[PDB]
Amino acid sequence: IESLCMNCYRNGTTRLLLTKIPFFREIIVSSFSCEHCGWNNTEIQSAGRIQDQGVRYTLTVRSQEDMNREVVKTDSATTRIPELDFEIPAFSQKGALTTVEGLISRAISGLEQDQPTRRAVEGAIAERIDEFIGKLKDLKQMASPFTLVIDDPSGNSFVENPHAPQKDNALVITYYDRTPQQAEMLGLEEDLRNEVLQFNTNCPECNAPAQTNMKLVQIPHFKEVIIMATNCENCGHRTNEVKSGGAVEPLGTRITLHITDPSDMTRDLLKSETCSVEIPELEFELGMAVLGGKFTTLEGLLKDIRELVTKNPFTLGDSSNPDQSEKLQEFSQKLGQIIEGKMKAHFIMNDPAGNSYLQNVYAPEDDPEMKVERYKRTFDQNEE
Ligand SMILES: [Zn+2]
Ligand SMILES: [Zn+2]
Repeated sequence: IESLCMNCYRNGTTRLLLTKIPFFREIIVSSFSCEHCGWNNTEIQSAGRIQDQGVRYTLTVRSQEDMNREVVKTDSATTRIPELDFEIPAFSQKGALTTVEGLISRAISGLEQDQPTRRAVEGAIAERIDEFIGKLKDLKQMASPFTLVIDDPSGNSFVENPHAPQKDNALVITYYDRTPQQAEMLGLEEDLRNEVLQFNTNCPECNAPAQTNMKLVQIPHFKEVIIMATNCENCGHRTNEVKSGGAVEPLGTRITLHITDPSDMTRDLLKSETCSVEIPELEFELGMAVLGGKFTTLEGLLKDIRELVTKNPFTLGDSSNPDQSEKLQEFSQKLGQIIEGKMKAHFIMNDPAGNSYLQNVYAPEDDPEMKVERYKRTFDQNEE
């Protein structure tokens, strides 16, 4: 973007850095620089996505000057030319910067480009389209004025006033309060969540410095947890552990997901160090401390499981060749099929401590294919 330098009055360069913020707002950073005199400046502006009021531009077109007017037309805007009973309804076209004449030329092209086909296969309809196209083309000869109406409930559409600071009598601009219909059509204060804050802290056994990574995880659809990942350099002590940070003493949780859709792959997923994972169709269960303490996705976990199991074969307790296991090859094939979306299976996460999460893509509503059972674990066979 070429912009005037206020320090030397040459043209320099403006870079625009845009940031989305919650609740239909945007920050625009305009960073100016001039290579010639070295001057530089930055302005930070905050903008709403939606204006307070809808806008309606009613332009009487009389001259080439009017035809040359720049037009910004948002996707939510309706366009009409009432003298031709013509309408481009909202959401027919994507947002665009054009001109008044450009608008009309694009409409002509939209009708005209397929007329060779239409004239061949639908003669009578094509004849009436040809007749309308001629009416649009006639507007460019400008023997009579016509009206262009652009009505946008978002308020973001724009029609240029080519008469500079002077008045623009040919263009009547009205503003209106949106109906609830208009508001809903547009998808109508702060979101200060901190989903993850991460820091190194002491070794929980040896008090060595900065040996444990601690992640405070505070997502909306799940209780606060702290993930601790140790890997000691001074003592060798290694552990991954998820702990509940809130008041609720967690019960056991058994989550059963029926995997029915490739979309299931992107479900978010925390597995704790006490969470067993089972895929009953594949006769497979993972140890509780395995491949977890990790915030991942279902696809991420399944691919990890595929690597662990099928890419690290061994034999313990017999003389069989670990690289020739029928059941391992069967497992690899079927897991691949689940990952690719070509096979349905149940995925069960069972955590007696309730420190594990699987995204419910229907939240806060129930997922028909996901069942969560809660239970109390009173007995530990390893000694409690
Ligand atoms: Zn300059
Ligand atoms: Zn240590």
